[PDB]
Amino acid sequence: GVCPLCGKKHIDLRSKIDYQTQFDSRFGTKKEQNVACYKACKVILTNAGLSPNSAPNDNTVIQIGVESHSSSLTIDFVKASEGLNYINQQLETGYPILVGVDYKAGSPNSDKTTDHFIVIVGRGCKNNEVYYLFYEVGTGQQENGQYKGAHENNKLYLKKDNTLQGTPYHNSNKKYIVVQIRKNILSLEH
Amino acid sequence: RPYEAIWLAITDTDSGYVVYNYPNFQDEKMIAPEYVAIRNDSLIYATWHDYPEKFSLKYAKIENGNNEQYSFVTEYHFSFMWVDKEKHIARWTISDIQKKKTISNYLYIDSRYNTFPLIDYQWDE
Ligand SMILES: [Ca+2]
Repeated sequence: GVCPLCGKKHIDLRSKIDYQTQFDSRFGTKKEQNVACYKACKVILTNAGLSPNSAPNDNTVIQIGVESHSSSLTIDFVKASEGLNYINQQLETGYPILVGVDYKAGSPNSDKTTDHFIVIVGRGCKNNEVYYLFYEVGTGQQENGQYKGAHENNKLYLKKDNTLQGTPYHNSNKKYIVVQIRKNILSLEH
Repeated sequence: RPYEAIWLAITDTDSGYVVYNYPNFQDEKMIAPEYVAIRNDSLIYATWHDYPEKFSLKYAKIENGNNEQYSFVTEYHFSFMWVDKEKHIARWTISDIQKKKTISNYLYIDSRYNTFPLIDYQWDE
């Protein structure tokens, strides 16, 4: 039913959407796995019944991050709200969302801007504090018979300015902020 | 305890076997070969794509088979077997705990006897 505290249904699509790590020989050699984050996220989108043409890098993305200063110089707050709304309405339709993240902290190479993606697969709240579950393809670690990147502690928290920020379970140094929402394409003939 | 050593993963190349040295996916400044190291109560499982995992063996399930084969279950299933005991080369077959998918089954050299070159792996082909 609807939650008393946050007024929305809590959602957890994980039991219907198989996880995929990028560190998988299906993506090729180590050098190919090293750049396979987007490809593994796309496997997750097709595991959820979406078109393999989903999430193109084109002008349909919602671009939240833009290139002595304020902390919010590179965040378009209207786009942040749009991306949030699109995430809510896809999850309520039963679909995950592939999003691009930047590092507040814990970048593996601060000298570069290597693209990284995660897939949002759920939503809940603690005392009206909204959180979103995500799959982290950027880990091969396993625990309790499952991949760490499928664990429920992969959580983004909704901030007051409507940005999504959080930490993956396999690497407590990484602090993500969601900077780009990519679009789902349904499996339709026309 | 024949498995008790720092086992460095080797890779066969066109120019012979090497020990590749990887900048980690999580942190390019952390540069190390892949390895499995067993010293007393610890089993360290270190890959190129994640931080090393150092398991306490007091919580592991440890079995010995024939001919100096051994297995260890922590969050993964590790099976040790000699491949060329005189060259101090062994194989670690590493599987998920369900033993359904094999993760890797590299050859390894005991670091005390290693003569292969340590070659810094270059991600940007
Ligand atoms: Ca709620």
